[PDB]
Amino acid sequence: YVGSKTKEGVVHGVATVAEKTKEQVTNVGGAVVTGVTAVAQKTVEGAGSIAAATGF
Amino acid sequence: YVGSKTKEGVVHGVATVAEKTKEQVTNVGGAVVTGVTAVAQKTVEGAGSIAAATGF
Amino acid sequence: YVGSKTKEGVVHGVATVAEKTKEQVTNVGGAVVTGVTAVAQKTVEGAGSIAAATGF
Amino acid sequence: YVGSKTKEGVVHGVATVAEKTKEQVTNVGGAVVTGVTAVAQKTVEGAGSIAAATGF
Amino acid sequence: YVGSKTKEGVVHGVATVAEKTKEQVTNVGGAVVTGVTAVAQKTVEGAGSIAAATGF
Amino acid sequence: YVGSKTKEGVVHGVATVAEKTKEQVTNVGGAVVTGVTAVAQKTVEGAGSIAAATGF
Amino acid sequence: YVGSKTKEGVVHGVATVAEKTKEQVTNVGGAVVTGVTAVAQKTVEGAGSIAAATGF
Amino acid sequence: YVGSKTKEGVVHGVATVAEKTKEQVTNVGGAVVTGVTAVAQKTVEGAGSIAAATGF
Amino acid sequence: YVGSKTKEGVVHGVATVAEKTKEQVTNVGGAVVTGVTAVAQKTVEGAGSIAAATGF
Amino acid sequence: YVGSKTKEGVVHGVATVAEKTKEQVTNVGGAVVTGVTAVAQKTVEGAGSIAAATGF
Repeated sequence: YVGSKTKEGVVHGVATVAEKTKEQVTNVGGAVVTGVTAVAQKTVEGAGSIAAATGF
Repeated sequence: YVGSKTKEGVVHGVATVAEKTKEQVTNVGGAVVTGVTAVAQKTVEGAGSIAAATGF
Repeated sequence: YVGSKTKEGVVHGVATVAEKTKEQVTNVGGAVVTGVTAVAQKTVEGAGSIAAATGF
Repeated sequence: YVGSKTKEGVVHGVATVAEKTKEQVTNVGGAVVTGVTAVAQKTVEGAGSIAAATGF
Repeated sequence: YVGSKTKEGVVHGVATVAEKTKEQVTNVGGAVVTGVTAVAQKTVEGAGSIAAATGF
Repeated sequence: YVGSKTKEGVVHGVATVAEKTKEQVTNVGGAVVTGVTAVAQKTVEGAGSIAAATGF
Repeated sequence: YVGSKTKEGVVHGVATVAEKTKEQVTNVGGAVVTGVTAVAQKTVEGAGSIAAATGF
Repeated sequence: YVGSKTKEGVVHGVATVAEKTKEQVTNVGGAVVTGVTAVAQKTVEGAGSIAAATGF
Repeated sequence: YVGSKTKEGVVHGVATVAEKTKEQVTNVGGAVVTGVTAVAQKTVEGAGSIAAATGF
Repeated sequence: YVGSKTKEGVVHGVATVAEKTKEQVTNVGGAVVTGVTAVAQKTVEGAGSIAAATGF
């Protein structure tokens, strides 16, 4: 048995309610990331980024 | 048994309710990412990005 | 047994309700990504991107 | 047994309701991606992109 | 047994209801992708893109 | 204007997916009702029943 | 204006996904009601029953 | 203006996902009601019952 | 203006995910009600019951 | 203005996730009510009961 029955990068059983009035975004020459939910990633090699923002 | 029965990059059982009035976005010369939900990725090699924004 | 019975990059059992009035987007010289839901990817080699925006 | 019975890049059991009044998009010299749902991809080699937007 | 009984790039059991009044798109010199649903792809070699928009 | 422009007993915009393996029913001396979907009724006078089961 | 523009007994915008393996029912001398979905009724006079079961 | 523009007994914007393995029911001399979803009723006069079970 | 623009007995914007293995019911000489969701009723006169069970 | 713009017996914006293994019910000569969710009722006259169980 090697690397077996493992759970990795798993999201389960999440319930979300959002109520908003007049949500707004306004970006000039910029990076904006908003609202990421319930995201799971596994990367055997290399670099993994969730919700990452870089300007210029 | 090698690498067997593993669960990796899995999202399950997520319930979402969103109520909004007048949601708006406005981008000039910019990268905007919004609303990602329930996304799962696995990458054996290389780099995996979820909801990542770069300007210019 | 090698690499068998594994679940990878899988999304299941997601229920979403969205109510909006006057949703708007307005982009000049820009990349906008919005509303991604329930997306799963696996990449044996190379780089996999979900909901990723680059300007210029 | 090698690489057998595996589930990879699979999306199942997703129910979505969307109600909108006056949804709008307006793009000049720009890339906009909106509304991706229930999309699954596997790539043995090379790079796979879901909902990815590049300007210019 | 090699590469047998595997499920890859599969989407199943998705139910969608959309109600909209006055949906609009307006693009000048731009790429817009909207409304992709229930799409599955597998690529043994090369790069596979779902819902990807590039301007100019 | 009396009783005008009213909407009553109306069902609209419903999408259903059902997947089953080996569904079964077995009734002796009994009433069974199963699977009613998308049914609308209006009755000006008298009693209206949807999916109602009585034994003996 | 009397009783005008009213909405009564209306169901709209419902999306349902059901996955089952080996669903079963077994009734002796009994009333069973199962699976009612998306049903709307209005009754000006008298009694209206949805999904109601009586034995003997 | 009397009784106008009212909304009564209305269900809207509901999304449901159910996953089950081996669901079962077994009734002897009994009333069972199960699974009612998204049901709306209005009754000007008399008594209205949703999902109501009586034995004998 | 009398009784106008009122909202009564209305359910909206509800998202539900259920995962079960081996759900079971077993009733002898009894009334069982299970799983009611998203049900709305209005009754001008008389008595209205949702999910109500009486034995014998 | 009398009885106008009132909201009464209204349920909105509820998101629920349930995960269960081996849920069971077993009733002899009894009334059981289980799982009521998101139910709204208004009754101008008479008595309204939600999720109410009486034996014998």
